[PDB]
Amino acid sequence: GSWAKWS
Amino acid sequence: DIQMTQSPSSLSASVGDRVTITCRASQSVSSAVAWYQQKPGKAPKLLIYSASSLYSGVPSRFSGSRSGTDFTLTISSLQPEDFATYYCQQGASEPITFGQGTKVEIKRTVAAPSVFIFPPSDSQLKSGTASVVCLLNNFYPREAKVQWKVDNALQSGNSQESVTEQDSKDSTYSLSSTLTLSKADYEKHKVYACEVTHQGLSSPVTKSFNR
Amino acid sequence: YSQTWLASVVIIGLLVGYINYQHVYTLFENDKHFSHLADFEREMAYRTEMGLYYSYYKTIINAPSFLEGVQEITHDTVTEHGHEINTLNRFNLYPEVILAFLYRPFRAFAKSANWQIELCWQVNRGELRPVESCEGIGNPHYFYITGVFIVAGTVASSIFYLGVLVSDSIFGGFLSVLCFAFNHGEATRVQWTPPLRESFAFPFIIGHIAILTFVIKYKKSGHSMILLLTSMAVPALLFWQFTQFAFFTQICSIFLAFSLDLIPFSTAKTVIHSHIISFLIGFLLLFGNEMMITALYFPSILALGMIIYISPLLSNLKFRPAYVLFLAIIFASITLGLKIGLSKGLGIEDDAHIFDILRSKFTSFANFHTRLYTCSAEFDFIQYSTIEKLCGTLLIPLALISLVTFVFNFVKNTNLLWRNSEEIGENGEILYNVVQLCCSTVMAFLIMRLKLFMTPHLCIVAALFANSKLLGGDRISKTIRVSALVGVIAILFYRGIPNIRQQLNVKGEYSNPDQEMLFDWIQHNTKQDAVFAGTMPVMANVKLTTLRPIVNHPHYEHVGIRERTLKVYSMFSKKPIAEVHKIMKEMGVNYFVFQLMNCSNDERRPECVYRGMWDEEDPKNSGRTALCDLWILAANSKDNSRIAPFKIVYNANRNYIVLKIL
Amino acid sequence: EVQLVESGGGLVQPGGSLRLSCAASGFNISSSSIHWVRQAPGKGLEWVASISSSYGYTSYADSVKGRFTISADTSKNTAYLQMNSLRAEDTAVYYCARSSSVYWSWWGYSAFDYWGQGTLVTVSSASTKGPSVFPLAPSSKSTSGGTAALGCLVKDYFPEPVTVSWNSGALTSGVHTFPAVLQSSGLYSLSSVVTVPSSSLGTQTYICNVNHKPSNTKVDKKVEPK
Amino acid sequence: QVQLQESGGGLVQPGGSLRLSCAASGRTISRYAMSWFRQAPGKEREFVAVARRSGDGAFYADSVQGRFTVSRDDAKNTVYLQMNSLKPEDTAVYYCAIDSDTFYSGSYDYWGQGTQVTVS
Repeated sequence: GSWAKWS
Repeated sequence: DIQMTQSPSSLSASVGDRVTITCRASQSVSSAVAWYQQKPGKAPKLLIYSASSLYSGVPSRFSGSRSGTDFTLTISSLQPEDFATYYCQQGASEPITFGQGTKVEIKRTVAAPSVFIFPPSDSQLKSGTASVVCLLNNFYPREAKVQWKVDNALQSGNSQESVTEQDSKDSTYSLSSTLTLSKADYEKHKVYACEVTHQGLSSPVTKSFNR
Repeated sequence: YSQTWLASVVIIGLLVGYINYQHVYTLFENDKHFSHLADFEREMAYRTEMGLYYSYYKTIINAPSFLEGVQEITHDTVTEHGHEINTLNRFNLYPEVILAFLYRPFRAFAKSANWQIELCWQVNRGELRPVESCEGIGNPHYFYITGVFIVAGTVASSIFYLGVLVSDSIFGGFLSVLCFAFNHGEATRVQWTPPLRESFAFPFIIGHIAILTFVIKYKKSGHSMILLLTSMAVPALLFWQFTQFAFFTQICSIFLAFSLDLIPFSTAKTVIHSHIISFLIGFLLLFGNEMMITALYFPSILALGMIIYISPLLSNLKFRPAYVLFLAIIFASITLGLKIGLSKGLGIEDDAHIFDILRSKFTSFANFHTRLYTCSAEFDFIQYSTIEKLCGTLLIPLALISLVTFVFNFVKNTNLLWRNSEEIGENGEILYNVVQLCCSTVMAFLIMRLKLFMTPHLCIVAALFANSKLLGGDRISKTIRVSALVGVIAILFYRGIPNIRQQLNVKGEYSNPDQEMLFDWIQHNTKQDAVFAGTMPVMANVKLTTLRPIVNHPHYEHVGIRERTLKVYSMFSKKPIAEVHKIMKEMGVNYFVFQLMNCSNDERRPECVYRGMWDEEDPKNSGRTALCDLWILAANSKDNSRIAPFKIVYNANRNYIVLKIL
Repeated sequence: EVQLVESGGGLVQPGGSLRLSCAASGFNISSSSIHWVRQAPGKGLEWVASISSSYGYTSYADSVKGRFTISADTSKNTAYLQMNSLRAEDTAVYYCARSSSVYWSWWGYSAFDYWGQGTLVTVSSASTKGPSVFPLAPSSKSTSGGTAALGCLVKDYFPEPVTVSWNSGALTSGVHTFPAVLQSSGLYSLSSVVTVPSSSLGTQTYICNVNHKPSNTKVDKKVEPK
Repeated sequence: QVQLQESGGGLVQPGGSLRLSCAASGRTISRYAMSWFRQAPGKEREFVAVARRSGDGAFYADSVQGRFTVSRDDAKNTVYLQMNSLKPEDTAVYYCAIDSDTFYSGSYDYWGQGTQVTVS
């Protein structure tokens, strides 16, 4: 993942 | 849902006099108000549009003025031709509402009414009902109160009242009152009377007779 | 009663804010296990963009003085090796500056008085070396997290106040807060990602919306209202540059209300003046950042200002469709001409990543960068499972019923075709909130992660059920209205308690042992000024801990990062190996770090792996030997003879691989 | 020149359907809006409905919304107005006026400049039949010697138009004719009285002629003193 | 429950001018109308003039057209009637009459005493 994810 | 209210419902003025008719709007119609003139039995015609612009064709004596949500139509010099009914209209909403309608009259000397009785004819005893007439002529203005009494009895809802338009000879008015009774009501109290009250006299004129 | 109601409203707002703060703290402690983590392991817990933000806070708090820390972050030469950049306005690092400026004196004053704000204990992890875990407000991580969560706790209070404002009753606020709490997971992610920019900026955006609704509802004006609106707009603009776009959608909402004769002239002037002042202050505080200009927010400000100031010249117009159409054409023409006339006309930078992502979803525009954006699922279309979750709690049905009721009342109460330029039509705040909800819903449906905006506005619009005027007035009595309103709350509790129970019974995983070994090897076998390149998520943690200079980073909005990223990611292309070695030499990199799972075929979603991404960006080199095959072969056979210029220096358990550029 | 003509008025029974037309000479349709204005006897002008045929807009007054229908065509340059379920107070004269189109309202409708002549329509529950003429003689105890008046009363006639001819037009002094008065039953009555001069009412048996075109009743009625 | 009074009097001179005044007490006259009446020997109970509410037109008898001028003051509730070119046939009593009906039917009930004007 390039960027943070909503989890 | 918008109300076009005219305060001077009846206006009486002489020929050549300056006349002004006002028009009040409940909402804030900006310049969507128009003035119309309608002759008796004819169709209305455009006089003033946008409260300040004069229609091409009407004489330039007519003027329209605006102040806030109040409008006025004025005639500097009254003449025989501009004797008709005047209407105020708004055009800023889909429900187009007209004014109440003002009537212009001819100011003149008061006339003492000529008042007359007319009992039912000899053919009224076979037609199923009887009719009696109290009729006055040559009165000014229309403000006449005709009263029917039998041994001091009031009446409401049965009288037939008619009043005509201005005379073409002396510019006066005629009014008639009709009272209709049935067979059973024909043979009651013998005395029959009517009273007429007009501004031309200080006391009412009373006619009493026996059927 | 006139004073007991207001005090109770304020007290309940504060209480729900505190409850939200406690809830997000509990969720964060459950997910990340910070209570028993070492300081460097918490840095590891901060992943790809969270680590890049926290590193500057750590830099300032460890500098000899606050001013020298600010001077070091505003003349940064280690984030993008090769030139010097100003990261304070590039990355919107004002929250870090404020938090460090507050943290340094706090520890300085606590140390003088010997106050024990921090307590440390040894934690024995297992086969790995035991580490020290320090817990308390004196720990920098806990100070930062407490600041973030204190700011984020006010979202519940703002939602309560908005629910009360659009319904004139406490029942509306209760409905809004209950809808927010039962849909907390779909509304925000601050519990799992504290250092993100939206965690700082969204509370101020929703507070600005609340103040604007209050101003519109009571037709306020004056300098005090301008100050109140600016004190929310400026902090929201200094944080999260995306705020600008959000304030665009607000303006488009306000216009649509103003064109319907629901907003008086003086309050419209106050609103537009507050927006102008806030934009000027933010532009000056962001060091004249050109990207703030030629956005959608400044041309919209100018267009709405001109629309408002020419309004009295059109007071004679009576046909409402003509008035609305004329105003809309003027607004759109001005905003489009100003945006195109400064970006394409004069080349004043601009950040067109939103437009490019939206173009790739409707047209066949592919691109390398949009492919990076739209293969991660937080920039793709919203999922049907989210809609199912929102309908299951009866949030969407309530919002739809409220919106239908409002539309019916508005149609029955407003003359559609004829306007009177001197009567205010009432209920302007409700219409503004409804149009804002529509804009947010479109945004969230097009791009997931914009739900942050949609869900709280759904909660706000759901509070319209408690408005007495909208739903019968006195035809529904008062005993019946209260009876039905507690029934709705009772039904909501029946379908919201399982959601919060599930959200509280989720425990995360916190092992990540490979990256710790990689960082240990980096700290011991490389010198302090070695330059590292690789995938952006790895680079942000390599910068955060081990403090090595880096070439590329995950912050992707600005300009001059796309070229660096496209040159760095050529190690996954089919270019000749000598060419990529020359590229690395030209950038000046010493080591390249990547993962063996970055070079794995997928065949479920092709062209979202780097193998398939490079075929569109580099068609001519298709049919050559992929560089990923060479990396895998070298990592397996353990002898790096076929990759002659390069050399594998780190390879442990075939997950992380570090190559040396000779 | 530009002018508006309307046709379709007359007599009808309440609760039925009527279907009239308004044509225009000069200007072509769809370039302007056209409205219908009603005038009841003794009442003012009331706007009824409006239509802009440029793109098909129709509007009605609230008091009559649900019964009236206007359809305007462009080939023959006219509009067609249809009524159903007439009430007892819908009788009036209708005028077909012209104003600016609604799509170009733009500071509001323009004032009605070219009006129609208007068609009069009445709703009645009574049948058509001739009048009954009755004498109307002065009393002997009222104004004896000087002023005197006599006449004829027509009753129970339908419809309204009946004219009174006096002694073959030999006398025109002191003539007074009232507007026709309708009692609640839906049938008409009227009187005609002339102030005869002195000298025993002119010692002449005066005559009355009634004229009712729908029945062609031209009977001659005597008048004699009491 | 209403009453009114007048002023003036004395022996007038032929061809002169006079300004009679009438005023009601205890009640307003804006809502009601007003009239001026004459009472003379041989022929009494004669109408002279009438005004409705404010001066939108004042009606006069055919024999007093233009010779009489009527002015009103609702603030003081006083009405002035000025006459010039006094003819010898003006020996009569003037009455300021108030009507209690808003229908303008002229149902006068109060007459008062009036003011006498005798010539020679």
